[PDB]
Amino acid sequence: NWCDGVSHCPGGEDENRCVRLYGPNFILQVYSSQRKSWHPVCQDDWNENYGRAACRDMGYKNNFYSSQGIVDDSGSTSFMKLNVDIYKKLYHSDACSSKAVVSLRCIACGVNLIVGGESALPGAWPWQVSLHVQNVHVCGGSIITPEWIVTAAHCVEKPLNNPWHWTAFAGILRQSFMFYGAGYQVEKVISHPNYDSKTKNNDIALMKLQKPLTFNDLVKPVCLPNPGMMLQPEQLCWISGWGATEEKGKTSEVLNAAKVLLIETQRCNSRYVYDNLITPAMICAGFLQGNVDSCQGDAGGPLVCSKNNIWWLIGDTSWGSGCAKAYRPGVYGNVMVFTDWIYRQMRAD
Amino acid sequence: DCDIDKWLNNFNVPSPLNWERKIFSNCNFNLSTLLRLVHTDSFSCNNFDESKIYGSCFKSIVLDKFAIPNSRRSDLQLGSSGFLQSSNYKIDTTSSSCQLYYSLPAINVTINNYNPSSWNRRYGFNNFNLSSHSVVYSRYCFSVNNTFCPCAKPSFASSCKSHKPPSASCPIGTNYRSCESTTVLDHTDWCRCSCLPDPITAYDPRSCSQKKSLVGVGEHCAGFGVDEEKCGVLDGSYNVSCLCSTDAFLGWSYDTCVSNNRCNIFSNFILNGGTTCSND
Ligand SMILES: *[C@@H]1O[C@H](CO)[C@@H](O[C@@H]2O[C@H](CO)[C@@H](O)[C@H](O)[C@H]2NC(C)=O)[C@H](O)[C@H]1NC(C)=O
Ligand SMILES: *[C@@H]1O[C@H](CO)[C@@H](O)[C@H](O)[C@H]1NC(C)=O
Ligand SMILES: *[C@@H]1O[C@H](CO)[C@@H](O)[C@H](O)[C@H]1NC(C)=O
Ligand SMILES: *[C@@H]1O[C@H](CO)[C@@H](O)[C@H](O)[C@H]1NC(C)=O
Repeated sequence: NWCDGVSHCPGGEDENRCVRLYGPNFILQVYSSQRKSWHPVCQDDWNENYGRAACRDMGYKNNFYSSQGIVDDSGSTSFMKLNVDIYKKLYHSDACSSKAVVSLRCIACGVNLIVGGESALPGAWPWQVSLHVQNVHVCGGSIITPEWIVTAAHCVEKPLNNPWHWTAFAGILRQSFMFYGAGYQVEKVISHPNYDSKTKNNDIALMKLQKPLTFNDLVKPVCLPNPGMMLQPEQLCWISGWGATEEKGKTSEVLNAAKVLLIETQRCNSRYVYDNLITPAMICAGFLQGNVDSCQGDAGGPLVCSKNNIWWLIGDTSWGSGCAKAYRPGVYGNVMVFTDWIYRQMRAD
Repeated sequence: DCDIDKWLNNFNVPSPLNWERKIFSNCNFNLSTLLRLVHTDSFSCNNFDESKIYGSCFKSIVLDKFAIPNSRRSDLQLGSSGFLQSSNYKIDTTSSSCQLYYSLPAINVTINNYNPSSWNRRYGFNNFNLSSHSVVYSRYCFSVNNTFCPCAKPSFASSCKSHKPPSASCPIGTNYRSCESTTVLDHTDWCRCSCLPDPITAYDPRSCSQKKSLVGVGEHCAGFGVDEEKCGVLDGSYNVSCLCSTDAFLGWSYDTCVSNNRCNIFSNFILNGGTTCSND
């Protein structure tokens, strides 16, 4: 009674999300109401036309990159075969002739060439966006699709909740070259409906451009995380932005980047770091010794991790205490959690 | 008449934490007798020929003795880096020395467990509440400056709303525990202090005033690390002295020296250079 094709729901929250990609290999899975679980789609009688159908229903509109078959690595026993919405064209089977599982990529992403870091090179972080208000850097963001940018919700609180205040600059490393009209205009700003301004819970927001970005050698998307990333307890990740290079400093002229490690929530919630302040929707990153971390002006900036040769968007700069201080790691929004919300908004457009 | 064997057979035997040294000079000795008056398990020499002891003369012979924990005899193998040879007594490798392993009857032997660290005693360390034949050894050693004090300033602590530290008065000449008041969202007087959670597993060793160190040749353990969250009292004042509780002292443990009803004892013989002749 989740994806049976029956609307019976005032918001349509269930029907809107029945198709997903799984793990680092973008395995296509569909939710079945009969068994109340996700099952991989097999490649027998599967083609690009079906792949495109699945992308559009996943909020990627008319974007499509590739579709091919892989050997299963999700550890599934039951697979769905192709016989309405794409998820309604599938039925359960024990074993499919092709024995190959559909791997679907709806967009080309995750490919490239702050305190305690160093100046970024051209093409090093193609997804970086500088978000200006009154032609002054306020926050950053990350490119996910040509017209969609991920940022933080605390950045866009009233009266900055009005889209016409914001312009986005991409492909530019230096603030001095972010000229008055060289950026893109934001048409709408959407903040998470359960955002808590006192605890900064669910601190995520999306911005949509009225003029889609043109992707090239310098400007590219970063991949949204799939369910089942299975990252290491101490994953090697990168942060970047135009924030201050020192506590109580001023905005940096050029994009800087630094390498950080992820920190387990179990440790962050201890009394000696952030006594029970870190929710499932939050990720810690940085070092417990300080030295390397984000700072003022990096809000909304991406936290990206490399796995399977792909750069994934794991989090976004949200809050912290001090600036690169001991026992006080930066805290990022957990994008892996908000991924379903993001798809619902990209699709409902 | 050096009388080394009487010193070795003295039933007041130190733990590795406070090993004792004695210097024998201007006297005669006989190794054959020495190794018969003590129940020797093993005797070997390092960078020195054992057979050359007989008939030779030395400027002086220096002996360092202590009880051996059952579980850590192997820690006394030269070149090892466990606990006994790195936090208690380091064995030299460049000097001519001989290592004597021997034992005394447990029924007579009494272990002297004493903490030689002045900064531990200064701030409330007393004695070891241990049973007979318990041998105390250090696992981690910490050194501090002459300005060290584990308690927060009463004036500082009085202003804390979250994570308020223990506080007390400190000895004249020392500094108070380093703490600061921060804000973590709507939390405004969130007090952040050093050596957390403790000096052994501290997340940031650079912020802590207690530095780890290893013992070199001829010196004892710098001292036990202190849990600064147990020193002084919560909501304290200048009317109370900065004293630590017994379970504030970390980085030490103990075992028994008992095999076949005997206590195993280590004695390192250092041959220096004389008149100290082995006319055996
Ligand atoms: C593939 O889809 C077709 C859709 O027509 C299924 O055929 C229908 O099956 C239902 C029973 O579930 C019958 O009541 C309809 O009358 C059938 N329609 C026709 C035209 O025969 C077909 O069973 C599906 N195949 C599988 C394996 O599920
Ligand atoms: C050792 O203890 C036994 C107890 O029976 C006693 O008879 C003996 O004299 C003691 N020897 C020494 C040197 O204390
Ligand atoms: C050990 O603790 C007991 C109390 O349980 C006390 O009576 C005894 O004297 C203590 N021993 C030493 C050596 O402090
Ligand atoms: C201890 O004293 C040394 C100087 O000998 C100084 O460099 C060091 O910073 C001091 N440490 C503390 C915690 O005061």
